Amino acid sequence: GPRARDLGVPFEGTPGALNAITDVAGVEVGHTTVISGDGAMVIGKGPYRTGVTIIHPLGKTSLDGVAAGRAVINGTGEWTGMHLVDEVGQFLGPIALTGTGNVGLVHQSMMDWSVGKVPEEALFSRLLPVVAETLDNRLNDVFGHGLTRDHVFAALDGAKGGPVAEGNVGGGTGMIAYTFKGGIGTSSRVVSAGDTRYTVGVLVQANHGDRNDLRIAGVQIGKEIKGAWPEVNGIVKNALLIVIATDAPLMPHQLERMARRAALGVGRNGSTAGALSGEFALAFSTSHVIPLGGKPRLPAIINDTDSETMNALFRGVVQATEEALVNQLVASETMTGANNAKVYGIPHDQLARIMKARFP
Amino acid sequence: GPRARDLGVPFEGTPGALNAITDVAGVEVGHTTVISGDGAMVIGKGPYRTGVTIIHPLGKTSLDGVAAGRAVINGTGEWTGMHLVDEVGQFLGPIALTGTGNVGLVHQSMMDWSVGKVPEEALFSRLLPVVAETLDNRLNDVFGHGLTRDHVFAALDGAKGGPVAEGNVGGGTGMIAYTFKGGIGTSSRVVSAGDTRYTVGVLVQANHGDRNDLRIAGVQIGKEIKGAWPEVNGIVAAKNALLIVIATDAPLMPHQLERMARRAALGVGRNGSTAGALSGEFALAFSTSHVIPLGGKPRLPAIINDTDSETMNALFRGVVQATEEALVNQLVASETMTGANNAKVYGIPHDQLARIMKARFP
Amino acid sequence: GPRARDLGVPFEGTPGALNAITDVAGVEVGHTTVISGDGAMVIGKGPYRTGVTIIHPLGKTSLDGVAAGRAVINGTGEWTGMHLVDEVGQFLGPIALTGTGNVGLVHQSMMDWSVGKVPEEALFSRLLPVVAETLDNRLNDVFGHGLTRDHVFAALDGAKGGPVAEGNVGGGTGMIAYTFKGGIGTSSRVVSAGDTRYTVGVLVQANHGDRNDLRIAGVQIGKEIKGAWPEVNGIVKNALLIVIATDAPLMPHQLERMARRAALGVGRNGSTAGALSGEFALAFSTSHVIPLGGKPRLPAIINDTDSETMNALFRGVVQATEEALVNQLVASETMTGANNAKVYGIPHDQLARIMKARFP
Amino acid sequence: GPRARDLGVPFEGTPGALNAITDVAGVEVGHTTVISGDGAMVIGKGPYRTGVTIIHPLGKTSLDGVAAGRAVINGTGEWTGMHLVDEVGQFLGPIALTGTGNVGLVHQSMMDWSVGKVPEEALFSRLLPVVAETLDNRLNDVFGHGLTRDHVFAALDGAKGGPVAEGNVGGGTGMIAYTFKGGIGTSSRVVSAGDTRYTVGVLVQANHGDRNDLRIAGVQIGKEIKGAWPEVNGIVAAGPDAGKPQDKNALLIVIATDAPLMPHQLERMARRAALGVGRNGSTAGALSGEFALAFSTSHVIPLGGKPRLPAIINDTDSETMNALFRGVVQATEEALVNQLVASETMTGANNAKVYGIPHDQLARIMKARFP
Repeated sequence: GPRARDLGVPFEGTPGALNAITDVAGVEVGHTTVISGDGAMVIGKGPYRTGVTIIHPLGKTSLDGVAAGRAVINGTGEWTGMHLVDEVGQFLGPIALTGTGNVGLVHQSMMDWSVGKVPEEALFSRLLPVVAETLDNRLNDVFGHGLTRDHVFAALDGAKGGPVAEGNVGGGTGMIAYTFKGGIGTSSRVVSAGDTRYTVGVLVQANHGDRNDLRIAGVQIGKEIKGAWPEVNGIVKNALLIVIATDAPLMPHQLERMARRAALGVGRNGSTAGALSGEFALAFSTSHVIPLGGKPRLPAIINDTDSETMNALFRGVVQATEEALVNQLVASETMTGANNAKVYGIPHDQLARIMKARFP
Repeated sequence: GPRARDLGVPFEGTPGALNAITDVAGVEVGHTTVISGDGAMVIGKGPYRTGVTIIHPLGKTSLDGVAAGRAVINGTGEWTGMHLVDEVGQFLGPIALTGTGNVGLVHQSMMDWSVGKVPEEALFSRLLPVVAETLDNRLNDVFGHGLTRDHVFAALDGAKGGPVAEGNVGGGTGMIAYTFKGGIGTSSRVVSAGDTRYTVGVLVQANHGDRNDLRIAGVQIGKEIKGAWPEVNGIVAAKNALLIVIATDAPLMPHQLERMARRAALGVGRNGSTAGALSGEFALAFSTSHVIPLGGKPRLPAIINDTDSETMNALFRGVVQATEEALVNQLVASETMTGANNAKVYGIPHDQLARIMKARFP
Repeated sequence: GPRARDLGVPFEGTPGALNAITDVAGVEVGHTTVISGDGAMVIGKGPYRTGVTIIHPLGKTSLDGVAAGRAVINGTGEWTGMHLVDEVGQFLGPIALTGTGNVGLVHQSMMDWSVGKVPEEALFSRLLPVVAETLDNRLNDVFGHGLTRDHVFAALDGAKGGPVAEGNVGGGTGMIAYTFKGGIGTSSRVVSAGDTRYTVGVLVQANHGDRNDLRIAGVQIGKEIKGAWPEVNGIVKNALLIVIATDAPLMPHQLERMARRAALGVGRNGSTAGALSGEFALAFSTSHVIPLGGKPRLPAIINDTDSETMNALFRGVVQATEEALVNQLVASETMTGANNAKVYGIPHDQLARIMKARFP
Repeated sequence: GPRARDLGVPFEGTPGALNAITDVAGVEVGHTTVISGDGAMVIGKGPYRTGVTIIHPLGKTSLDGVAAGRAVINGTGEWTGMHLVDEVGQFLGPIALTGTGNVGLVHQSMMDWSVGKVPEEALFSRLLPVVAETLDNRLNDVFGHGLTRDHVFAALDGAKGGPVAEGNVGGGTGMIAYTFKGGIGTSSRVVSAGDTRYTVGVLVQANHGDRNDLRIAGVQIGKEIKGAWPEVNGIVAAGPDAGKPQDKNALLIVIATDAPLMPHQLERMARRAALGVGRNGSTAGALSGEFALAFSTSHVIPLGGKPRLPAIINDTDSETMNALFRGVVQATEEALVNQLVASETMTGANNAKVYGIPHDQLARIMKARFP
């Protein structure tokens, strides 16, 4: 299936080989996608359109922390482990992105997983799991306990590097973005900072925005698309989570700066951060790592005022965020869920047509 | 039993009638205390010394929000719902204080609790439960699922106004503070705010500090207390946190409540601790008069100027004093406990405490 | 003179009558523009291309505070009085926007201005002047004391409602934005919340961005424009200050939210916030006013979860910011300054031709 | 003159040799103290009781930045260069502490000083002077231009290592703390983490707090001290107006350490200052601008070069961090008391008189409490 560039959408910058967050070496991504039931929703009975996406910054067997920093665009949502990130500039264990109704279950499941996977002496370090959410309330039985501990273990255990599945998968399964089908998107940039190449990888769980605000490559596209409006039975709280990985050896305060750039990439695509739209970004470094109870490893150190290096990284965040958002839309297929609510994937043919008209 | 004042510990300011957070009208507190098993710990089998404490800002039947603001002393811990507080200056639903291992269970149970009670069209507002933790790792089987959904429902449904149980109860059950038994403490102040009085109520879940730093009424007391050192199976032995909840009936805006929360640190400072590297120390303040009807117009009965020192300083002083006293009240309320692996932590000795206070304050 | 709309640039939303920050009733703006000297720069002798811009939130005679909140995109710059805003949610007195070298002079001049102007009993309230800066280092003798107390007094006293002069004036005099001439820009939006209308006014002092990132109405325009690159002798640190005024009766924490929306408007126009780019936003309400030592006046109260109202206001900030930035570019004319550095105003004829091609 | 310890005030921890911020090697401190005029205040004519205190983190000739992080207890006040610190975790140039009325003058004067001392090609780095204030409004003609550029230059140029003058000097000259004479105080702690020793030095400009809240060594001492209330024209300030605690207070805390800390770790250091302040009883008034800035002298960033981080500390290394944190709390606590002891009775503008906390009484109280 084509991704955004393939359909003729131009973006600046050079992607990594996978054009995904896994272009940052050692990052692993796993999804569990829960799709079951059809028709009228009854709380506790589905239909279910939900899941969880796991990102292991250093791979699933790592006990070490990664340097990290975050930013908030609009904080009407949940992302656990963030007080820790703010305070000590690192987090341990994986990042879970899921649906709002699943947060508690995923949080406890991550602890349980640690008990069976992590040495008991290290369990102490597994007590502040990182779990974030967007709300799949149109397509999913949010309160209905559709996600199980086993689903979470499967995502934790199944995570891998290499190409990342996008669209209606994992935490993104039941999401809606720009009034089209929401979901998971990812992109990366390889940036040149003088004599060194660094990678910036971004994965988004997109559940935000309005059709009439959407811009793709600067084109206000909602009015240009014909049909594809959501339906109920056949008749015609937002959020966005942004995860940024880099192999640049950044300190925590520098990673906050990286996270703060995501908003500019979001800005490019037209949304204005709704009052109840939980829009968050978290950035981590895979080269600035903190062995559990050990000496932090900082291979090289970058000056914040080194604009050559920092600007290349910041530009990478903005570009990869912009593209990750479009990649999501293009990856996400039309879906009918709870109460026969139907949300369309942004139509490829119309998008390709629009890009040709605008960028011969 | 005696609280700190009853042992002759002096504090400044005028407490409310209950000297508890429930002196703020309409606030309800519930505990579920889970104490079971003895001897060697096996994960999933206890012993359990844990629980959950529930605070309903406007009572358990309220669907409305309260204006709120928070502060971090040291952020190595979890407190959910706080991004919401930072952003829109309010939170819906109860505050849950619990042990670290219980956070996810309590979070999901709070959502479940709303289901069937709250109108389906209002369920959306129940999706960001406020849950905070400290770690009961020495006395409790943290990962062992000792806390059940039913325990959480019981605290949510059982909460009430009036006197608040302190000590080894609810979320404070298995906690350790200043190397003595930790737990729940509470206090209040009625403050004279210019031409009006307001109540500031504070509840703490204390799992922080070192005996050698502890000051009570300014007295460095660790060295004055004889014995009472923690034991491992009856032999003297060779991650902390502190949660502070501030309620006030002052009609404060969210940014003003952040200021209130930031005062908690000064009260903590009076008692001598220095906020350890891994010590998750947080404060959350809410107003019970600045309320936000679900999907309606905020109700702000009166408005206060941040530069009104007469009014703000009285409230700020209230936070400091009530925090300071709530911490000492916790110590006094918490009794010696033996828990997992026969780990034993002593309640600060009342007889010794009284003797010291009498000696220092004739 | 033509503004961006007059050149055929499309924008969304409805501007107020003046399409300026002064569409918010009672707000006054004054500029002092200091242009003297030519040729080689010698510190203390010019040439000078600098100035100061004053914004009186409630007019120059007011001793009252306005509810306020700020946001930081990238904090490598100065903006005084902001600790006060963060703490008590208000500031007293005018906003001054100026060149980096003038901050201290402007700061003390604002205090001086209050002396005699303000009853001695109220002088306490004048001790935390709000002064912000961008760096006019290429066109101006920054350290050369080109701005005088008299210049500052003139701006304070000469400030007025009505049309706001844009371009190479006041604090924007010697600025450079997107590798074109920088300066002052302004725009406004009248926003609808049910039946209630509010105005959101924005004024920018723009000294940020690269030509190759610039996007006007989504068009990446730097590559489409021919010539107009900066020169020195005829041979071919940034910042952006955003001031947001609204007559919505917002509380301070809500105004922080408004300020955080500015970054999204900046994002639309393509920049990525350089490592040394001081990019800040300050938002204030002219209806939520705090009489000195009195009761705050809050005529109405808005629920943060009132999407209808808040989103209208948010959309307004984003739109007015986007347009203020383009208005700045269009209003700023080519200038030669210190060391014969020459910076071109973005070419009107080319911009119009490009906009006509893109938006028939 | 005696400092707090010499009056029998006990403190925990081990001070550096100087028990001052200059126990952190290379830190230099300079004061310019402006005291002139007596009697009725006329704006523009004095009397003046003001000044400026300069702290050069790496010495007056350094062009390099220090890693830094800040904390706000109550933000009703000014401290410039702090957006820079929050964003990039360092600041260049000196810290200046002064009276509120002098902020702009000092800010511009520091730039002017740079023009003199700094290579033209490095001037770009001197654009965000760090200037902080407390308000000397009871003893000083705040708006009256008492401070001159020459005063600032003298503090900048005169700054040095070694013993740091405390009390009514530099920025502290006209200040009032706990209803006694305010001013400059300093202390340090040498802390142990394994075989590693670090120094934490603290300097404060104190203009905060009320006598009724003051605790020294945990003793609530305001009621134990007899007399020494502030006076105006020869009588004790009393009545529904003149008899209430001062507002428009402030406290500036500067923390230096030679521990190689990253900026976010220095923010944590700065947040510890509040606990030290708390020990001494104050509750941060609504208009009390109370701020802390912490910097490292070992984690330095040469201008345009690579940051130098000679060692690295894990935030979760409780042994190391807790020693440093405890160091900040203790040094802050002691600096505040050292300030009170160093500041002598002063009469200033409008014949306002503020007493230094009485040494004889303090010593007697301490001797009774700690026999």
